[PDB]
Amino acid sequence: ALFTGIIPPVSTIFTADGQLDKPGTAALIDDLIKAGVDGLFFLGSGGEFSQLGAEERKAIARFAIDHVDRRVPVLIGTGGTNARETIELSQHAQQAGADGIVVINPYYWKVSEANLIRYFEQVADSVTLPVMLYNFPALTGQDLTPALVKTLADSRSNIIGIKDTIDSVAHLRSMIHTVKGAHPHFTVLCGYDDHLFNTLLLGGDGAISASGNFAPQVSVNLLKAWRDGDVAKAAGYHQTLLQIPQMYQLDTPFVNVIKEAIVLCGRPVSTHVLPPASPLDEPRKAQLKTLLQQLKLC
Amino acid sequence: ALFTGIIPPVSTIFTADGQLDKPGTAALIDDLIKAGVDGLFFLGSGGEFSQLGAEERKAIARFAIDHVDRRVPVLIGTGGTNARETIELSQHAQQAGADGIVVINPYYWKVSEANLIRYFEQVADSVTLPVMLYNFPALTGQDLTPALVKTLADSRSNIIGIKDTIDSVAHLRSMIHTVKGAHPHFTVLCGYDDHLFNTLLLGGDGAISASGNFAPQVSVNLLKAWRDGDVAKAAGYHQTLLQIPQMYQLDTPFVNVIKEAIVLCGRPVSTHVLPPASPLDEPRKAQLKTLLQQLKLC
Amino acid sequence: ALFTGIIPPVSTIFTADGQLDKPGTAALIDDLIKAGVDGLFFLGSGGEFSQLGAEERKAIARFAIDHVDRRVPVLIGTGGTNARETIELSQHAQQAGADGIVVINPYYWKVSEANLIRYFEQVADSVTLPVMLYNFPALTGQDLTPALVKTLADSRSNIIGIKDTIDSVAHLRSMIHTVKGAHPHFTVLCGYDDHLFNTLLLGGDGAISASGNFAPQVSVNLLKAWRDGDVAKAAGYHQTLLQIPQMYQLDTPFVNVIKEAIVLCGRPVSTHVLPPASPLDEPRKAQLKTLLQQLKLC
Amino acid sequence: ALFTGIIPPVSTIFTADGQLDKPGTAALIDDLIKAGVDGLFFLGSGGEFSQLGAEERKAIARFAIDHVDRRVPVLIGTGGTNARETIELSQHAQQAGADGIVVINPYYWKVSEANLIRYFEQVADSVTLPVMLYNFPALTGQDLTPALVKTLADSRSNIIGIKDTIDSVAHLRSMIHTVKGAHPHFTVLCGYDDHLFNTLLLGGDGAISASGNFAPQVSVNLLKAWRDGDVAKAAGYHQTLLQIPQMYQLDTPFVNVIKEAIVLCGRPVSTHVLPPASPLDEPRKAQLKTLLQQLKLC
Repeated sequence: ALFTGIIPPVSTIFTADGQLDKPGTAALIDDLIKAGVDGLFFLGSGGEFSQLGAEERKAIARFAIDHVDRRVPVLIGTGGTNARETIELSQHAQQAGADGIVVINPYYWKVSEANLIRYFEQVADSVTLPVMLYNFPALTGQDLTPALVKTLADSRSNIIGIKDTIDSVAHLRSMIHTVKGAHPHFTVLCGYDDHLFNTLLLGGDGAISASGNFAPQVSVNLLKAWRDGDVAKAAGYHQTLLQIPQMYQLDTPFVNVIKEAIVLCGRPVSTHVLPPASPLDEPRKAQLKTLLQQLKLC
Repeated sequence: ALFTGIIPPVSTIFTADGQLDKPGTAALIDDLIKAGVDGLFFLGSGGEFSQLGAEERKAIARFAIDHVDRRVPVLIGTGGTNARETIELSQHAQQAGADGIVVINPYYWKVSEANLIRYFEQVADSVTLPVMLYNFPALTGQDLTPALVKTLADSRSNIIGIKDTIDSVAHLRSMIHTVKGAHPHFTVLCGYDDHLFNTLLLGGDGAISASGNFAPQVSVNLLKAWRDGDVAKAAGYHQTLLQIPQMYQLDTPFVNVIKEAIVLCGRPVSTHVLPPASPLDEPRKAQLKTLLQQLKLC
Repeated sequence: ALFTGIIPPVSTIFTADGQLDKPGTAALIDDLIKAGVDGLFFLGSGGEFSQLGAEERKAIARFAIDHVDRRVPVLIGTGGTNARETIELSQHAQQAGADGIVVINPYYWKVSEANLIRYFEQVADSVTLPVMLYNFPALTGQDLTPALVKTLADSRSNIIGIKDTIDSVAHLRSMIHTVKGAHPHFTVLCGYDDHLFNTLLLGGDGAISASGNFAPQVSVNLLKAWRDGDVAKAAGYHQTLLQIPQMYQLDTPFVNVIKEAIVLCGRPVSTHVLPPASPLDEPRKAQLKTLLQQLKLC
Repeated sequence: ALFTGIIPPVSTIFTADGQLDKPGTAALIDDLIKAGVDGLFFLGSGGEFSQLGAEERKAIARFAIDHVDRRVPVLIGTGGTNARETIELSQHAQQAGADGIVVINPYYWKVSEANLIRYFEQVADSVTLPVMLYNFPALTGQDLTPALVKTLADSRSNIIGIKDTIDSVAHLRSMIHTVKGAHPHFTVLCGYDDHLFNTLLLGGDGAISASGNFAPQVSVNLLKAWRDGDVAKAAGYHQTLLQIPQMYQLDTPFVNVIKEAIVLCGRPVSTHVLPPASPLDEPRKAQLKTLLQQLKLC
């Protein structure tokens, strides 16, 4: 089973003119590795993959992979709407030394099933890396159903997991039963902080979630506690993760909220975000603060 | 805080010709009281309130109240689309000795907000009983938003709780913060089994959920365990409740599934259901069995 | 082909104390028959069927049928959530002398396909009257798909039409091709005023729509014009019907709006409506007026 | 009033190796200009804008503008998910000699209203060209509401119109009343073929729709007929446009369908499409054929 445990969708730190902030992004990466995370996921939703051009994503992936220097497994998110671009980026990910790619379904056209299976097969056939599907229906307008994920895992041996980004116990549970029942080492990670504990208890594999950026100790210690069999301690950490997603309500996109939380939790990085995200206002920054304080995270 | 803890939406046992089965529905009630539940909810969704005429619901409520004989608090579900009928049934609930009513938003027309607030105020003003709101958007097509529930609790002192029926941690959490933050003794119960533990850990009040019919020990012991501070034991029970809602996938309406589960778990009652529900087929009955067995419930 | 042409969903006139207003409802009926409509539909959505108890609907149907006295075909809307009640009401419609029933899909539980087909078959088998399906997905949360309507017409020879209530050319066109291609004399009526002309031009059969209450001349003359081959004149009337549905935005439910429009267009009836509908306020009454005036309808 | 009448979203012809087909795309353009259209819209949805990288869209826009050589007004679709890319592409559109841009709302993140207004203002401020909004909620997951389109037209003098892509008379009518009532020369075009006639009769301005590629005579003649006051002739053409959108059901994306229809209607171009669209199969190609034949278009 590949890419299990706590794997944060790392934020891409930018300068004020919108270029990659190498020192900042590097410090972030080093904090998270130091925190004990089980991998790193660059150019996810929170990574602002969809506000970036192709060449920029290449640059960011290459840098990110380099700085990690194989200390933990790296995942590059290579998806989008342009299928050829997905292949290009996916192969580049491979050449640049990534351990795997994370591919979302195309999100402008909601593609026929035949075409969706065709698309995921083509991108899977373009690399020899393990490939993680990415479901996020709230944003895509098209759900990767458990049945269809099972069709994809049945078709290609390199389709070996999924980040399931949905506030739904039923989708997580059904994903686990349908897909892991057919493919026991196929990996199921939830996309939201408040579903980690549940995902574990359902027979799933972990979380890729935003709180990994500014508070990875909480998810890392939950996982460690669960693995040591100490469920009580694990549910205690869970109690914090249940509360954390209130902050994501402060803006849309909440990519700015995450960065501001990194700062407030002790890592001073530029919080610049790419449009059409925008700087979080001081009132809401302050409201974010009281929240992090309330939960004993700063 | 009224109507906290484990309060099952009790199944209405029917004869083959569709009349109330007094011996069966009585035995069911007695099992649940014996199991240690904290109240009983008749004529909920699972109670088949919406396949029943007015006079039948009256008869069922009266019988149900009488059999309970004040051993636990009783809630009568009195809602529907016909507002006058809701008042009638709500007052009758009162005369018949109910401890409270449970009122869903009208579910054919999606009511303007002005009318929805007006409707709930008029029903609340028709009784001196405590009143529970009932959110179930999947079926109603209109969500009782935390903000709006807070407007209702602000308006009427007898609107003192909610059964929130949705597979969503965000709605439960937002419901607790918005409404309980403004009204600390306002009751928040979840409508699904897999959300009980989470509901508790979020500062909510319990569950009204189907598994209370055929497996109330699980929810009752979870609650007891959590109240005694033993979180580990409580999460263990939670592990079973995470799995239970698979069975509700076997039919729609799954009212039949619940009854069949009552039987399989040791209480031999007629499983007749009112159309347009229908008898569960033997294959799926058998699939329900293996599931209950897998989970150590029969 | 049964129930073609202009068939209004007639408003049920109530007194200020909420009783059937026999003089008013009778005058309304007589105006419409005099306007040249092709039938009458009582206890539709606009008829307030879902705010009424069973016995009241019987009383209203019986009265309505009796007053019409076979001058035009009468349709009784007998649907709801309670299947047994649907049969009861449907048979009563028959005994009372109705020419057909109009049956919507159950709208609380969104019923499995197997159960939905089973339900419509059972109701169709309970009478010898022609049966009109009623699709209104915005309110039901479950669409009667063309394919499924074709399965129902294929199963029962007395399922002979549909009122399709949806703002969509695609659903209307798809309904016509799938169902009428298989069953040429199967009737397709649209539920909205602005789709009548289109429904005709697509090879459909007419309209059941609210404007038939207060402005049936417009739809009746459109139909007449189209039947005489004078498309220009028919599109002229269409121009008015395109504008009319603005008024339905004034309240929800807009059953009040329709009644107020009946008055303003020259028929002085009580505009009382059953909760949770409410009296339209004077401002909006006035806005309704300017609208009817600007369109040359009062 | 800018960009009124029939303005096709032109297909981008690609070679078999996926490069811009200059001869084919040029012949297409010349057929449409010859057909009497009122403008041309490159890199729309049908233009495959979202399967293309930035540099390719520039190349296509430049070529398209140059070939048109000011014979009709040209619109370049410059939108997407990357805001900076939208500005870049928008300015380039300007330098390259475009008469206007067409900008859709960002369609991955569904952006807060504040950020959406901010985004459209920023892209509008990056050019001096007239700017056409593009609503397509089925694909975007976020509707450009009439109210909001009115807030945008109120804010920026160069936001002067909209292509409204939705199967809904209400949205079109509400768009016209809200926005044109405030801004009489603000242009409202519908995105679907079957809504053109209605859009005209509602006081709107025309259509940008796929049938303009392979059958522009129909829309052009409808417009001409309506403008000459001959409504009958105009509704006749409308009858064909009502039927045409059946073909778009043959695939998703239906970009392939449109190209195949161009061929079948007499213009032999490469029908290659960019993934994740794929070649239409022969059966469906043949079904497309019978359809075009049925309607007297080949």
